[PDB]
Amino acid sequence: GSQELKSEVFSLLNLDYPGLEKVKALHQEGKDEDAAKALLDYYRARTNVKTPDINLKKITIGKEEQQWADDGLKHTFFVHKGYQPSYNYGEDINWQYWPVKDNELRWQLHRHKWFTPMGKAYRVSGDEKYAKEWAYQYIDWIKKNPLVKMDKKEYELVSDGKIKGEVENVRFAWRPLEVSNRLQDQTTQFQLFLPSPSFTPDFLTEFLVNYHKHAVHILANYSDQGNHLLFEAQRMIYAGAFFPEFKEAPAWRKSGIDILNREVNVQVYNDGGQFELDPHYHLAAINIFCKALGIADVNGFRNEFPQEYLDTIEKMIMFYANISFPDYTNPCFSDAKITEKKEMLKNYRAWSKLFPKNETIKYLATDGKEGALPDYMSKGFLKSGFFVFRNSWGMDATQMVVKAGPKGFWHCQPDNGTFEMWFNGKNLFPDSGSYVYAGEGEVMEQRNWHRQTSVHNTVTLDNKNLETTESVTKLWQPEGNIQTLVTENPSYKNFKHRRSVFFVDNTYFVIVDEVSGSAKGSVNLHYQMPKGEIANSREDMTFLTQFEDGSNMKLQCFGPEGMSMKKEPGWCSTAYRKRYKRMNVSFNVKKDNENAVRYITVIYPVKKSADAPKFDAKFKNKTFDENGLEIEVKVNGKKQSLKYKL
Ligand SMILES: [Mg+2]
Repeated sequence: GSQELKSEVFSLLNLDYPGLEKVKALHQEGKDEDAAKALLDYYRARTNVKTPDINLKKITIGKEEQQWADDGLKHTFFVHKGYQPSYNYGEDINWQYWPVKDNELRWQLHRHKWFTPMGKAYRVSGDEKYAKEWAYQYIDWIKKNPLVKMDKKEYELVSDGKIKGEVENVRFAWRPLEVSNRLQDQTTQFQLFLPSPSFTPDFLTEFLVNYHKHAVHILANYSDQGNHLLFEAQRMIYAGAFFPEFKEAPAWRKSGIDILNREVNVQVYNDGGQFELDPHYHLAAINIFCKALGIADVNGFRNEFPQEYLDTIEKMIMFYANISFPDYTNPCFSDAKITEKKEMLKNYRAWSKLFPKNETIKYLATDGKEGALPDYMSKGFLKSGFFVFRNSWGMDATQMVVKAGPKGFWHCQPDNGTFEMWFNGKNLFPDSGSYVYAGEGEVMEQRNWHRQTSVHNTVTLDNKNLETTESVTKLWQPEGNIQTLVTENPSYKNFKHRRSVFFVDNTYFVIVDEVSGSAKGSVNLHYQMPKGEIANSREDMTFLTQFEDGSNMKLQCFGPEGMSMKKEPGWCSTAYRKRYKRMNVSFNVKKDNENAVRYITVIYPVKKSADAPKFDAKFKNKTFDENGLEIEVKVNGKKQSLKYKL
């Protein structure tokens, strides 16, 4: 009962918009209150606008949100999981209540994390108490947290009371992060509370004036890049698409679009991969861009996005699908945890709705029933630095994903050349994982330990982390019987590590690791074994799988004279704070001169371990050559020569 008729709303509206003819007529007659009521009728009869954040047909609420709404009725407001139980902000709500001088505690109060739970409780229970108290608290927040603009010369000439508590409050109640969050969440609040008798026409005027204020404030205080900027632009598309009746709604959309389309070209390589080289942030970026494309798509603003934006998103999805395993799992490179098949099924459902004409993602969403598969098998991503060998897409495939690209950031680990192998149902070479964030600290030694190069499947010098992560793709052959990847990295000073990976007969792999340069030290070819019972053999340098028949493997390393094996303890992390022990084997060679140190490791996946072949392998050239390589292996006696020219 505190809301007013904010007549200025009619200057914010495009009254020539289809459906507001009665609003325009009544406004031109001076009957602004009847025009407000007519506007409410318009929104209550409008059906061509929606959001993917909520489905009014099936509105549910959990016990957590239920407690948040019921507490919110008592003016007990949930703001922060670190501040439990939630504070009570008084009957006369003091939005400046600050018992612990923590700016997060005060910032996150203006999130209104309990507003939408009150809407959900209102719809599921039908109890008007939630709507009455929500409308009251909404008007209350408007009247107690104004958006004022003053400078030092103006601020010094202030009264002597709540004027400077409000000016000081602007930095807490109107930080662009919470302003954008409210821009998105208040569309949900709008859908939830609109049919209520508390949603009066003049409350609608207050609502639209306040929302417009948020939009124009974000438009003048865009963030300093980071995902804060992506979310701000996305939510400006939310504001422009859910309330297209505003005169500035197109400008709010274009802006957001113009920002997002500008940043996808900054952080996504042309081959599809996102520039963090982390599967988790690739997926998260896909969802951030797809959420904006989504709320613009359902309301008929899909074509306001440039075509290159759509095709870039498509390339990102195809990237994640290519680096993923047939069980929909992702490799644990960088700081990525494992995503299982259910969540990815949901993702492919949404993106499949956004890209209907794309047959491959239509297949991955349908889980096989409908759609089609790509016309290729092994796929290369030479700009991102990810290379996928595969002989199948189904649950019987042999797949290897090799990570060897340019420098990343503080999420990319020094693991250039490492890989993950997935065979017939199980990942046989899992990454060491991330285990903990950053995140300091306890927890710090574990972080730096998992970030080590010596805990991956690559080459180290003195078991030290790589001084340079700048892989160069020398060769990529994805088709035919002999598929091969040649990549090299200047890992240390006077240290050129070249790795060649050969997918042979769509069955087995041969990894040739040639280290050249003037650097002298202990060269360590590391391999991170899976967890379980594994047959050691230090005399012939062999490891043979003793697992349940389904995913077995036999690996043998052929090195120079004097090569030694070291079975060290190591770890594998699949989930946050979750981890298990496995064996970290290192094939070490003392490089005391300038001659190259060369290895030929054969990896043969097999169902029954007793069927694992014995092998032979030898180099053909005298030493390391820059422009070519010839080796020869033997499978149970049958010869097979590998060679290429650069
Ligand atoms: Mg790792």
